[PDB]
Amino acid sequence: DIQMTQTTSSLSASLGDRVTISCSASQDISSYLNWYQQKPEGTVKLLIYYTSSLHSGVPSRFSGSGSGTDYSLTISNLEPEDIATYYCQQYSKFPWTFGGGTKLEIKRADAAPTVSIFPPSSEQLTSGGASVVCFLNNFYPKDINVKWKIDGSERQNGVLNSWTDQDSKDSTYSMSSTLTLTKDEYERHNSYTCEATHKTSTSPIVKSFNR
Amino acid sequence: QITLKESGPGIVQPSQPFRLTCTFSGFSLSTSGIGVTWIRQPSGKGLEWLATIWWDDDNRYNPSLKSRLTVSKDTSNNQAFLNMMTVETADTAIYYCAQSAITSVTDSAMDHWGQGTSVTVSSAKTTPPSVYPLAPGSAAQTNSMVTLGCLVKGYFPEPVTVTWNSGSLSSGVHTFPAVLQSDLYTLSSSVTVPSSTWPSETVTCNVAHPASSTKVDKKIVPADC
Amino acid sequence: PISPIETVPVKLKPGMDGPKVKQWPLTEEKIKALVEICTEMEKEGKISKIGPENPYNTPVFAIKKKDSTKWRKLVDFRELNKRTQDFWEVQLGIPHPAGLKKKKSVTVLDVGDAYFSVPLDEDFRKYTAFTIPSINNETPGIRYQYNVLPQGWKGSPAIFQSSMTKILEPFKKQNPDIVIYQYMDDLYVGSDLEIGQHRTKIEELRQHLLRWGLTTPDKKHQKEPPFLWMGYELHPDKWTVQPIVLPEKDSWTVNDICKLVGKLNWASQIYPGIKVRQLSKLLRGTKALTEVIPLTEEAELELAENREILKEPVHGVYYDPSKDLIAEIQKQGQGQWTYQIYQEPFKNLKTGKYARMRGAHTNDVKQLTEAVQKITTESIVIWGKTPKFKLPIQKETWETWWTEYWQATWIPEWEFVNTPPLVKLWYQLEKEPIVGAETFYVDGAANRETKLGKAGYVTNKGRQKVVPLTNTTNQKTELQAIYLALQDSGLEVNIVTDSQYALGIIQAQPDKSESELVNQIIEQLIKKEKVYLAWVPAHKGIGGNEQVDKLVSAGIRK
Amino acid sequence: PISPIETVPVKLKPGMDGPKVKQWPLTEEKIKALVEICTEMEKEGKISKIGPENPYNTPVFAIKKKDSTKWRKLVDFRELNKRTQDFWEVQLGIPHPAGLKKKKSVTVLDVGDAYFSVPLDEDFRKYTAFTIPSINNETPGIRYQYNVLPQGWKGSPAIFQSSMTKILEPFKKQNPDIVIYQYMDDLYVGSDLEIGQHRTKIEELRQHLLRWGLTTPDKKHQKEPPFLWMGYELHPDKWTVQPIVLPEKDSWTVNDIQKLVGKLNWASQIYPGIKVRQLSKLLRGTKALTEVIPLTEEAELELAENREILKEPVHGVYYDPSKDLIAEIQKQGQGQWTYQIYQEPFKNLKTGKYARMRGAHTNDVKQLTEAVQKITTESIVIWGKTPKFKLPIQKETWETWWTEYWQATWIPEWEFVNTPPLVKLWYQL
DNA sequence: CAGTCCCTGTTCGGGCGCCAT
DNA sequence: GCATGGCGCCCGAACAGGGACTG
Ligand SMILES: [Mg+2]
Ligand SMILES: [Mg+2]
Repeated sequence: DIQMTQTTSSLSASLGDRVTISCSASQDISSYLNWYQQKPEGTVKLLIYYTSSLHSGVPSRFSGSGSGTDYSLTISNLEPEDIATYYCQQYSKFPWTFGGGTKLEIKRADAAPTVSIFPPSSEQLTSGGASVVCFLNNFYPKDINVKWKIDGSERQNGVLNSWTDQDSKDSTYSMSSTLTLTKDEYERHNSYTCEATHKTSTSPIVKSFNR
Repeated sequence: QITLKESGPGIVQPSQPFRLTCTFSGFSLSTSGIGVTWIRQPSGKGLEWLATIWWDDDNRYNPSLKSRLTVSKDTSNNQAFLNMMTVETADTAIYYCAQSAITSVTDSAMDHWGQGTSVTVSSAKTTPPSVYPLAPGSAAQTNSMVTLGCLVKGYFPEPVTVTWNSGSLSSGVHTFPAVLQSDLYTLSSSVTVPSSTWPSETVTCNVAHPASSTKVDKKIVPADC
Repeated sequence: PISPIETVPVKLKPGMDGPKVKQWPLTEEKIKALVEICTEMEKEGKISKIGPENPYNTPVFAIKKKDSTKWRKLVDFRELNKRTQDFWEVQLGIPHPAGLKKKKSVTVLDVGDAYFSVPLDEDFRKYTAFTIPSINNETPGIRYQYNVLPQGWKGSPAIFQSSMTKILEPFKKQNPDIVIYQYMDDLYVGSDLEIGQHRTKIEELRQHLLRWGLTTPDKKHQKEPPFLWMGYELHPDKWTVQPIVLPEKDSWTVNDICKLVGKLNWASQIYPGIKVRQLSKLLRGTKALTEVIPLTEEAELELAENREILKEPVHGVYYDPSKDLIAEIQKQGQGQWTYQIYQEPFKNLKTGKYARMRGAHTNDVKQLTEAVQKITTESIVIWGKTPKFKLPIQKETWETWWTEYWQATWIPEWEFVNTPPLVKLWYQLEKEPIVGAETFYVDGAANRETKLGKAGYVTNKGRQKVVPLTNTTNQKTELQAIYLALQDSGLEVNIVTDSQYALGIIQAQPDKSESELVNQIIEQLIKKEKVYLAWVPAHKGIGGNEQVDKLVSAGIRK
Repeated sequence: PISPIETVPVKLKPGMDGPKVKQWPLTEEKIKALVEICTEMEKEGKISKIGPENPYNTPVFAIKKKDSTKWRKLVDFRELNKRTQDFWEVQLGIPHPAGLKKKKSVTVLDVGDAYFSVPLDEDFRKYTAFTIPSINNETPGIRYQYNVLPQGWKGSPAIFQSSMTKILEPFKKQNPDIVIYQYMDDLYVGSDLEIGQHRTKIEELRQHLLRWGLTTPDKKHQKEPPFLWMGYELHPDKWTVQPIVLPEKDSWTVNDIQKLVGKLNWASQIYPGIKVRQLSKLLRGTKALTEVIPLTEEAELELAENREILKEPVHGVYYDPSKDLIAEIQKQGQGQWTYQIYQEPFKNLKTGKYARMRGAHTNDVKQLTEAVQKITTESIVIWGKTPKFKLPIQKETWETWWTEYWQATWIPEWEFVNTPPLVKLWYQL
């Protein structure tokens, strides 16, 4: 119950760069901090143990630092394998604790959400159910914001969402969003709207339709 | 040469026990410094510590769960286990067992990890997904690229294998992580092609769901009215 | 009666034999006197009439207690004691009220005939033989031997003590929550029980000793504070040292002082700061034991202040477990030091004084160090715990001390009390040679066979000085040289010696000594603003030296 | 009445009587302990209560070993140990393992109880008597004496050495590599296996013993941070003799010359090939100290030459097992300490510098004691004998707390000295 | 070096105070 | 012809050991 904190949640840099992450404890954990690298796949590897020491077979561009309550991981100069989540574990007193991780991403020229909205496929309706898909694709950065307006009036119930990890090639994010209503409720209205508020247009991008 | 492998039941019924088995090679649970630790990681969240079983058997538990957790070993077979009692939905996560070793007077670290096991808590009964196509209409096709969708709704349990045109089509495709809808999984995939190809050339959604021994396709026929 | 307790085996100092010392003749007045007492004793079992084959005897006369005019047997066990094996004495140290905890109910007891109640080893009695002569040159006197513990005998104390320990042994295991402070045969009993259940124990104990021969006469205090124990008066909430009335005689003689300097000590344990270093030096020198002596005003000041304190009544408190201990040191006249050990505000558990100047050339951290050390040990003895200190000397001062010194040191947890006179070294050597001063190369020498020799120096600027001295040796001269240079020099200087002796002495940062030379050599240091001393192996060739050497070697032998 | 075995006779050195040493104050925390562990030893009757009649004594105190968090009674049998001695050096000396020093990992086992199973010589028991303080002197002392071989008395290991050599005959034949030495209450076991294997093998000896009734302490290993228990084993390799050196100044003020003259001069006594004349010349007349003298090529010729002589072993050094050992310790500075072990003046057998225990709490007393113990342990492994210590401290202070930080079954012989910074040679840099 | 001296630290004895027998 | 044992204190003496000079 020695709380370990990594302030910076999701940090995005670029190949070549040099970055540093923050791991602040709750007490003078006397350099009893370890660093972990979880790659997007899911495997977890050991980088640094004892605030600064390097685990065998770990790139030199890796450095640890910290004292008492403030510690930091510093990747010399980014490569394509360094771009993944990072964890710091405190082993100065059970229960052991890790940070909240720091996602290390790749900065890419901002692009806007290629919205796309859809009609509840016949069969879906054939069975009494109506969903309304709406894909937001390859936008940048992640922080986007959807809104479901039915005949103007916003809707709360039935809304779902799903984000994707940063695509490793075009460095962008995408995002399914689904409105699940009953057939009678679908067949009780004509207008359905998807609204995408991204950090690109002072005006929300929209696309819609009518049954 | 060191390695660890989590074994598990993958899916457990709410308020029943489950038992993870960490099989390793490359060190014994006898050599003084050694010990195995069990880390947990809920879907999308961060690493959580569970317990560490040492060679002297001075095992230490996560306070928040000691009442349910229980660690042990079978040093002769090189296995280390973890039993959890009365599991709730929240216990769904990926479990790692790592080789922790106290090297010197100042160093103790979980040097090697496994890959984890996916333990999910849900009383959901195995059920195949019903697929629905996504063809744009009411604001229909022009010269550029059109985005085609495919919906996989109400299945259990994960995972699903979704492909387009049986692998043929694969450059502008997006399959999103599922979501739990009434203890049932739902998810979609969006494939994008230049109009010059669709509808002119067929486009199909390949959905497979191991658990139910089902495989299904859905043709993306364009909107009618 | 007498005890069923097993007898302790006492032998005679290896290779010797019993005492065969002649009894001197006495008056019929005294003889028939003694015959009374012995007959009484013999009937009481304390003694028995011996046979003729016993060759031993130790003198035994009698005296009159003017008040009563009654008489009492006085046996002179001087010789036995010289031939009686030696025991490993058990009384380890006397108790103290500052080490007692407030107990609900309390009682104090005493045994009657304590010594006369413990059996004397069967096989040793023959040696405690003594005769009580017949009025005239008639038939031999009446022979007797001791059966109980003979008072005035070497063993007696230690043997009754163990015996008393074994007799309480069981009873204590049965009532582990009662404190039984046993001193010889003086039993202080205390416990947190109800005056009833207490009496039921107290009794239960008296009947346990009675069963053992220990008579617990009606000279036991019950619900009677002030309890008169070990020279003190225990009050429920506090304790008082039984009134101390110091001899205030008109013309003081050497011996009369000891009866005052001492009594003063006795009070140092409760009365704050009782400087005695004063009237003490009086007894100094080699004085007779009835020789009269003039009360120096220096000594008058001591007596004055002291007599003052002893006027205002004071009390001490009991020890409270939880509330850890505190010891506070005070700096006093030269050599003297005071301390009050407490736990809460201004309530003293106990107080005292320390003034032993350890070593020829000392200073003032050292003394305080020693003060603290001695205070600790003294607490370990009374509370079995080290106390927390409040010392007049700031962290700064100390910190520098131990780090600079070459001898290991330490002090336990302590804060700085702001209450002068404060303690802080007065001077301070230099780590590096300073530029803005002449480097004075010193030295001195002497011829044992003459008591004479010279001492002086040679500066880098050709300067020179060589004073000759009489009645001094090499270590005097070499320490002499250093003196000059510390006059015949600015406020900054480099001095060079070859005497680790004089060098050592100095580095230690002395700040007081016995000899004036090194008191003045100190004075020069506190005066100057910068000094630095270096060392070189005389008779090695090192330049700066040879000069001064030859200059002071005008008398190298014969 | 523990063993049918026949008691072996012992008679202190002629014209010398037994120990009559007084009992020093003990702090509750210790008395309490010292009581419980004496009460129980009395029942099993290894000890017996006794009164004044016994004219001898020795003091006792107890140390809560950090090693095992279990209090251990300690009797200061140094006098008695001294008094009695045709016994353990001449008569039943216990040989030394030439190569124990040679191992890379050695552990110490406290095989003390192994002794509580041999009857102590009838007559010789009056000597081991001791006493127990009582807080505030509430009651007289509580005396007792030994009936079985006593702990920390040079005689025990000598007497028990027979059964000990037997108990180990197997373990040694099945494990020829491991080396085992016994010094009083301890067993020095050193191996060349990986630390992980050693630990095991040691943990396995703790068995072979147990099968014989010899139970050894339970050293704990904590899983929280300072893995102190990681230092349990000794490694006679980071054991490196520390020679003296002469610093390097770009330019040398007068001062600098002299200092370096003395050192070089002192060292001359150790290594006889140190010349100074052709170097001290540069200091011929009474000159200011702060003067940047330049190094003659005639001088510098030997400055760096003399240093070449300080980088190697001493002149025909030898160790005579027939003489005593002496060790000197000089508080060097900021936690650092240095020492020298010798039998003959200026002909040391070793030099080195105990660096520091990070938890030295900035306590020179604590650090000092620890240096002692440390140095002591070394002497035992290396030569198999405890050295007499010339302790850089004031008796009265050292006597006030050496116990508090003491963590060993034995106690070495020491004395005090106030001998200031002789030259800086016993090197600081 | 062997024989001696100086100086410093420590131990011990002696008287007193206090306690008790 | 006055006790014994214990602790404390204060003083001076004999004692022990290290270092220094001398024939
Ligand atoms: Mg009384
Ligand atoms: Mg000289």
